[PDB]
Order: sequence, then structure tokens, then C-alpha cells
Amino acid sequence: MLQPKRTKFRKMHKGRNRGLAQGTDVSFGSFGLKAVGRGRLTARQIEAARRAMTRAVKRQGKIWIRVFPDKPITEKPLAVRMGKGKGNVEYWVALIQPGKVLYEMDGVPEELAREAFKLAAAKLPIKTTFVTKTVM
Amino acid sequence: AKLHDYYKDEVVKKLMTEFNYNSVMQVPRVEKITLNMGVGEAIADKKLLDNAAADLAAISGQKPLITKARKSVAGFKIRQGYPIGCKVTLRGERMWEFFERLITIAVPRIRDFRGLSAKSFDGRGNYSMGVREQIIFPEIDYDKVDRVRGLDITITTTAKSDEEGRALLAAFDFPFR
Amino acid sequence: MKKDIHPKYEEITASCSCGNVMKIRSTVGHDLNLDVCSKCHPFFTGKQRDVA
Amino acid sequence: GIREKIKLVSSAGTGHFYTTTKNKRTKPEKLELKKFDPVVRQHVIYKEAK
Amino acid sequence: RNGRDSEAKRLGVKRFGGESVLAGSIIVRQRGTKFHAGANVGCGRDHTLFAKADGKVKFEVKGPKNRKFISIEAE
Amino acid sequence: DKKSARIRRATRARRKLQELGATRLVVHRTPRHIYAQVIAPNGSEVLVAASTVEKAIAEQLKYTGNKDAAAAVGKAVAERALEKGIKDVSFDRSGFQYHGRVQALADAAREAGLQF
RNA sequence: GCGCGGAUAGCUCAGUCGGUAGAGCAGGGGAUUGAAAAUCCCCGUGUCCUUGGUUCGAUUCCGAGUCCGCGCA
RNA sequence: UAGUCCGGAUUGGAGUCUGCAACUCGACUCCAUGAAGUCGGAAUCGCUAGUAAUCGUGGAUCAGAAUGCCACGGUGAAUAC
RNA sequence: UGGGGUAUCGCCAAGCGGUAAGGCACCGGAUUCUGAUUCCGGCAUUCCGAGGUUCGAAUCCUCGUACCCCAGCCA
RNA sequence: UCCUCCUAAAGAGUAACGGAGGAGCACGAAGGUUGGCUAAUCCUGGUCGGACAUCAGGAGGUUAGUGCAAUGGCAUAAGCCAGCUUGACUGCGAGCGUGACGGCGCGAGCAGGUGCGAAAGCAGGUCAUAGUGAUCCGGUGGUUCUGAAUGGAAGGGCCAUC
RNA sequence: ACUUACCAACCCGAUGCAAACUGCGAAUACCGGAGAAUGUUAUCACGGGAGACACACGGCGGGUGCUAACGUCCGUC
RNA sequence: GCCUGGCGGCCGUAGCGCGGUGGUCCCACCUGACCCCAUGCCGAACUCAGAAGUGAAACGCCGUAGCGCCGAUGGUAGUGUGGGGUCUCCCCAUGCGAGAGUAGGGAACUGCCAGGCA
Ligand SMILES: [K+]
Ligand SMILES: [Mg+2]
Ligand SMILES: [Mg+2]
Repeated sequence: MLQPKRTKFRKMHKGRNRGLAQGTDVSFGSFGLKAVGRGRLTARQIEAARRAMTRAVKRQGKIWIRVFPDKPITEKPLAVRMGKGKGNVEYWVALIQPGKVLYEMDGVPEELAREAFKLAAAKLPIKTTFVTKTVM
Repeated sequence: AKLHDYYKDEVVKKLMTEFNYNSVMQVPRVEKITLNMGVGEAIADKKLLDNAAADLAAISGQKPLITKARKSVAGFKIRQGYPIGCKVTLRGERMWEFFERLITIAVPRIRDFRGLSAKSFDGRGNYSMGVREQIIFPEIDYDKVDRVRGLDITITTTAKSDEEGRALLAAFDFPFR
Repeated sequence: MKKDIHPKYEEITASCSCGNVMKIRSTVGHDLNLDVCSKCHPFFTGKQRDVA
Repeated sequence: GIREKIKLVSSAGTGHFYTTTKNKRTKPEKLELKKFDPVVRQHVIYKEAK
Repeated sequence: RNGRDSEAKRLGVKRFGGESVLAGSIIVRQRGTKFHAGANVGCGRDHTLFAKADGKVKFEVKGPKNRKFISIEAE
Repeated sequence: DKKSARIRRATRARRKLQELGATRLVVHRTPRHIYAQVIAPNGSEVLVAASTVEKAIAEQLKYTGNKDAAAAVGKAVAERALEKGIKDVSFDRSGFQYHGRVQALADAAREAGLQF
């Protein structure tokens, strides 16, 4: 599980998730798993999907996780009233918008990249698509 | 002024001959000679730094400037602005007189003298050496020493490269093993 | 230089066993007897016996 | 805190006093300040670090 | 462990550009010298900039550091 | 840099005199000349200028660039400035110490009637 | 199901920035003794529960399991 | 009255002898070096008169190797209610 | 989970911001036929781990760890 | 209770048992002025000297510093060093800001007297924003302002102050 | 002094994130000035009388909550 | 007209870096220091008396875009008002309209005074 090594403040406000994404082209690799839905992704979903990919295209290839969590999500325990402070940091999410290339892959044929990205897009909560490295 | 005159004829002429300078002023000249004695054991004793100051007062012909600590560091048990060394900036006539006594009578009185290292340039020609005894200067009375106190000399010159400082200093014959 | 805070720096005459009579300014305040000078010190013979 | 209150009294015949605060521990010496005396209308020496 | 904040100090620009002032009027109550004093403007002890002559407030950008002066045009 | 150090020494009094709005007598000392010029309160335009590079001053001097030369220049700026209706200036020493020949120049300008 | 403490030599247990596996007892060899006990010295083929992964290298770090025990609306 | 002209350990250099052979691993000499040690904690030992103490000399073993052992003499006590 | 306390030589336990004190033990000597007792000498913890304030931290502050004590209620 | 940032929606203000930190002082120089100076860190060379105490040179640019939080400032330095000093003055104050009010804040200039500077000038505390407590009651010093027949006094007032 | 499947500072190239980051920066809002039309002075000051200081939902911007609540706390309509 | 010095406007299309050049005057380094003055040591700096020497450094000027810097058009984001949906987010009409990036521009421009040369 991914999590920043050392923050600056422990608890972040909710804020909103509007507009489109910045990481949009397949930059590092050759094939990409790009988001279409909005959503947000916990570190467990990123790890689950990465294991599905790494298993699927065996220890050949090279995989880039282009998103990183760095946003702490706090929850209140059970049978605790409202108020009395902000909750506790339970997990860490990345906020996703439509357009984020969530993962990249290189060093495989396209048909294995289809296969691993299908296998791993079923571990994520957002609708997802397959993209290739377009040249300009 | 003996080595200053010797400079003004034969070292200027000699270095204009060796290196193919155009300007007569492009030649290296020695700017200053700083004598530091960074005592450091004066964290507990003040008369020890006073005796150090008397020794640099004897070796050069000037009062030294008792230097203070720039930062506080705990590795050596000091504090900000605590007096920890003393130095004399010799320049002008006294630079040449001290340089004459140094290369003439002080350097040969070094114990087990093999020569001064030629790789003691800081890249910009400026020599720096260290003596381990203050006894090697003929002024320091051998019967009046209490602590052995070396010091470090630094010849600062206007040469750009350090081979150019090899040339400048070596034209005073300045031993160079 | 300032006034009298500096030690008295008067010209003296040093003389070693090499016959090198050499007058210099030094704040000893006394004439000087030496053995080794820059002239006739075993520096080059010293390096030779070192390597040899 | 530790820093006490003192009266700088005038050296002229008036009773006029300025008032201020002194660290009594680190500076035990008395405090003399040539302040302005508005009864004499003149800058007079003031004394009495209490 | 939290739950405290100071009282709001009501800083900022009190008279804007072109706004006619009397002498003595505070123009920018502020905290450092975010705005510097220009012609006919004084800077108080807490870096309050006040109209030293009558006229109109003139915000400008001068000098090699692109500082934000405040002049007053005589009017 | 020596020149840049001098300018940053000058700057406070320069900007203060531009803030007050006083006509300033800017001096300028060089190892063989002294220069003196009276500048309007807008700072752009000069009014009066004398210096030792002018042959009207330089011919009657032994050496341009000592205290006698500077006293001659101060006398000249005071004379020309009184001829052009300027009476009360403020002395901009322009980064030099008010000690040597800038003191000689300014004293000479005060003897010959220029009010500062 | 959740929160914990355990699995290291035949036995009973130690063991944190990852560095060639530790102790006591047991067992074996030697010294000693008439002989033995005792005492002293020497000696460990331990998948450090299984299995993957990280590292040059894992008892030790991460991921997932097996068994034992303690507690829980 | 000093760690000193005490003390001689240790160490460097230069040697002599014996012995096929002195590196491990001799003895002695010369020059240089010059530690520790200033009368020894608890405790403990020997001695009753030519004794203890102290000073030298010899011998056996042995090519060479004793501060040990076995002998020999010189000076020579104290104390025992 | 909150509040309080403790962590200092092998063990129990003192430490005042400028130095680490005690007892038992352990090591060496002595007494003793030998061991225990006894007697004479010693040693000894850079102070739980990390960061900070200070010229300077065992000492002060903050965080983590490990162990104790008190509370965790009315419905 | 008070200070700083965010929430706070680009003027001000703006809530919650919202997220984070600090204050209840220090200073007679750490204030005033005049004159001067410019950091951190790293590299190289150099007696003891070491990763890091002093020296010299270079790179670097304020990543430094600002008596103490944070923000905004600061090179003309508000940072650092030295000389002389008491403006850390007294009476006022055009005009403003800010509060329901009590109150709080900024202030050119006027008068008297002063410091620094050759002078222009600057100085009514500190780079700024925290470092605090109304009234009553009472204590101390000054001032005939009052002073229950009258002259005093007591007490009260006023100014300073605890 | 000799080797090395391990990690990795700084620097450079490329990629993201930030309420308490900003070498950039709107719309809107706000303040000020001028001008026309319209509005039963709608504005300000002073004086008499109040009431009210439990708000609710709905849009938009947010905090908290689980972007849960016909939840809670603000800003604005 | 060219060059240099001073004081400004302007505040990176103006600054950096690399390369070339200048000294008759100017400027800078320089020469000396007992004096005016100065160094918590030192004429290094400050200051004074000068002018032998060099333009080496510095500074100015001329080139050079390696970088910094400026920067459209178009599109995108956002957003005021009105409306709509599948409504934690978007769409429509309409008004405003970036930041980044691209083409490109780009090694400044200028006022007063003074001196030297033609
Ligand atoms: K064992
Ligand atoms: Mg077992
Ligand atoms: Mg166990």
C-alpha cells in the first residue's frame, strides 16, 4: 500500500472533485489504463489492481502506477456521536477525474496489455478504458 | 623589502618570460599572508589564548585579532561568539619581511625537514601550510614555552591557477619537495 | 599600523654558521646566532640520502 | 514576571517621577536617566532604580 | 486540542484608487510593507499608510523590485 | 564591487532627499578629480555643475584631486548657483565619507554663500 | 468475524536500525578418580511453523496461509 | 633530599665468545634510552648466637648458558617478663 | 480510550540542566586443608529509542515503545 | 482571555466539542541617531583538528537572520558591528481606522525642552501583529481647588501612581 | 588495498497532488468618480413606540458527517 | 556625429553566460603614507599626497540566442445571469474568459549636464 512517507498536516478537508484530469497521455510506457469515471481510489484498490497486472503479464514488462494516494480520509468509529473533533485517518485515496491514465505498461504485446488491464480494471471502482501511446 | 625588490626585478621578469603574458600587471603577485593559530583549547582557559596571542604577536610584528566562533557546534563544546582562535593579516612591507624570515631562517629550522608539499594549493594559487612548533621561529624563547603551539600560514596571491602559484612561489626558491 | 599596541619591531642582524650575515627586521630585540640558513642547509643532500 | 517596577524621581526639588520597570537581579546598579521635568520644564537627571 | 483563533484585525485597503482623501486618512492598514509609501504618504509604526497631504489616492508600481507604491496626487 | 558598495551606501540619503523634494548638491570624488553638480528636485535635470575636468578650474590648480582642488570646485558651484538664483540646497555626499575633500568641497560651498 | 500473545536445538525459553543462529538442561568427547558421582574444558546436520516476495544477503522486512492460546457488544 | 649523580627495567645500535648452527631461543660487553618504584592492603614468614642481618668467594650439572642448588669464609646484632 | 507514574550499572534502587552516589553481586589478593563467613583492593551504567530548545540534556519539551496505578459512569 | 495561519466563497466580517500553533513576557540596550557591513550551505587547501570549532580561496544567492508562535514584511535593510546618547520626552493634536458601548489603534503638525548628525533630517520605544483586567474600596508623592461659625487641620477633589 | 545481482543523496529530463504551496490568475463582488432614464426620498440624521435575538427548507460555495440524514455549522440568494 | 563620466526615467524584449575590443582625455587598477583619517590585527577597506606602469582584473562598448525574459491567434479551464439533466457532477443560451503551451520577438530604449576627439 502506497502512502506518503511524511506529510505536512495529518487531516485534510474533503473538498470536491471537479473538472478533467491532467495526466492524459500515455507518457512513460506504451499502453495505458485511463479513467473515464470520476471517483476516488484507495491505496488498496491500487495495490489490488497492480497485483492483477503483475500476475497477468508475468514478471516481464514494466508497469508504471501514474496515480498516488496522498489524501487522508478520516472516519469516526462506531457508536460515537457527531462532533467532538475530526475523525481518525483510516486510509488514503487518490482523487481521479475523467482522463487520468491510472496505469501504464510497456514491453508486452498489446493483447496481453488488454488482458491485464481487463483483469485489473475489475478491482477499481471507476469506469475505465484502454489507451495507447499516441504520437503528438 | 629584500624579497620585494627581488620580486620587482627578477620574479616579474622571470614570470613574464615563462608564461607568455602581454600585460606586465597580469603577472601574479602575493596579496597577503595570514597567520592563523586556531587554539580551541581556550574553551576552559583564557590565559592559554592570551599566550597564543603573545606568540603570534612575536612571530609576526603585529597584535593578533582574537577570532570568535561563527556558529555554535556541540561536537567541540563551543558556543556562538566564544573566542577560539587568533590571526594576523600581514600585508605590505611586513608581508615581505615575514616572508623573508619565513623562507630564509624559519623553514630550515623545522624538525626533520623534508620539504613543503607542492600539492597544498587550493586551486586558485593560494598556498597554505602548517607548522607544528612555534619554536622554529627564532623569536620564541625556548625557555619560555609552556604549550607546544603550531600555526598555519596562508599565502594569498593574485594568481588564477595553482601552477601559476607554483611558479610565483618557486621563483623565491621556497623549498617544494 | 596603530600606535604602541604592536610589539617593538626593530631591525637586527642574524648570522649563522654558514657565514651568512643577514640583517632583517624581527621583533626579538636582540642579535641572533643560528646554524642553518636557506643557503647551506641539507635539503637536496637530505632528499638524496632519503631516496638512496 | 520577574521584572520589577521602579520610580525614576527627579533631581530637582519637584516630586515629579517617571515610572518604569527594571530587572532587579541582572542589573542591581541604579538607573540614571536625564529625562524631562515638566514642573521645572527642563531636562534633569533622574535617579532611583527602586 | 484546538479551538482557538484570534480576533480579526480588519486590515486592508481602506481608500482605493482615485478616492479623495483628507490629510491624516489611513489608506492601507496592513501588516508588513506589502504596499510602500510614495509621494505625500506616510508609513506609521505598524506599517499603516496614511495620507500626509490632501488629494487622490494613486496606486503605482515602481522601482527595480516592482514594489507597489501609494502616492497622493495634490487635489 | 567598490562602486556598487558605494552606491548602496548612497541610496538611503538619495531616496530621502527625493522624498523631501530638496535640490541636491551631488558630489563625486575620483582619485584625480572631484565633480559637483546641483540637481533639481525632480532628479532628472541639472542646474549648475563644476568640476576639475573643466579647464576654467583646472588651469589655476596645481593638481586636480586634492583638497585645494575640491575647495576650488566648491567655491565654483556656490558662485554659479548663486548666479542662477539657487540659495538653499541639501548636500548629497553620494556614498563618500564626509571627511576629506568632500568636506573641503562642502565647507568651501558654505563659505561662498550656499545654504546648507 | 474483529483485537491480541504464541510456533527458534531432544526439553524449557532469550533474540529490533536485516550481517556467518544463542543460553540452561539433556546428549557426546576429554581432563580428574582405585572407580564413579561431582567439578572443569570442548562439541549443534535447528528447512527459526508453511509459502511466496523485497535485498548482495531474511529468524528478523512486506503479502497470503496452517496450528495453539487470550478477549469481545 | 631531588624521582635526583637513587633505581635499573625496557628498547635502538654496535660487538665478543661457545657451538654445524644464538630467528623462534644463549651468555657477556660498549654507546644510547632511562619505565615502575619514595617502604608495600587484608594477611603472612624466618630467626635464640657467630644466629638473624649483611658482604663477597667457590663448586656440581655444563661446549656455552644461574637471581636456583650445594658449600665457604668477612662484619655482626636485638630480644626472651 | 483518557489521566497519572516508571525506565539510570548483572539486580534492587539515588540523582538538583555544567559532576553519575548506595547496597547486593562480579573480578583480583589475603585468611582457611578446602568451600562458606570474614578482611583488603577494584570495576561499573555516556542514563529506554527518535526529534527539538540550550553554549551545554540523565535532567527541559514533544513523539514512540514497554510495564504499573486510577477511571471508563446514569441510563 | 489574548496572538498567527487555514476554513473564509480574490474588500471587511463570518460558525462548529473544525484543522494547526503560540502568549500571560523580555530589553536601560535588544531603545534613539550617526558611520559602516552582508547571510545559510557546500567544495578546495591548511598544525594539533575530527562529519562539524579557527584561517584562506571559490561556488552560491538570503535556501540566512529577525529576543520568543505563525503570517505578512525587510538589502535604502526591519539583519549584523561600532561612536555618542535618553525622544522608553511633557502639553496638545487636523484627520482617520475600528468596535453596540466601555474601549482600542494610526497620526502629519503646533508649543516647550533634548539626543544624534557637518547638514538635509531622524527620534513621543523595540520590523509589525500577543505579553492582559473595568469600577468600587483603599495606599503613597505633589497641588490651599474645597475645607459646614471663623483660622487652621481632618476628610474630599485634581495630577502622578500602587 | 581487491570484487559486487543491493540501496541511494545532489544535479538533469519527463509525470502527478495540496485548506494551512504560489515565479501566474479570472468571472463575480466591493470601494471611489462621471453621466442618462426611472423610482410616491426609495437615502441620511435626530426624536416617540416597538417587536425580535428557538428559525425552517430550497439553489449556489464550503466545514463536519460516510460528498449519510427531513443531520449539524457557516457564507449568499 | 563618436567616446567617457555624473544624476535620473524605465524595471529582465532591460538579466545571465560565451567571444572580441578600449585607454589622448575619462574611468579603473596603480605609487607612496610621516601628516587629515582608519583597522576589534593589517593603509585590504576608509582616508590623504600623487602619476611612474598597465588596461590584467574591473567597467564600458561591440558581437553571439545556450538559458533566463516577453509573447500573440486559436482552443481549453473557470465563471456572472437565465434555463435543463441521468443532478457528490455536468449540459444549454448568453456575457466575461484565463494559466500552461505554440508561432514568434528578443541580447534594450531614453532625458539633463559635463569633459575628450573629429
Ligand atoms: K543449548
Ligand atoms: Mg520446543
Ligand atoms: Mg516464546
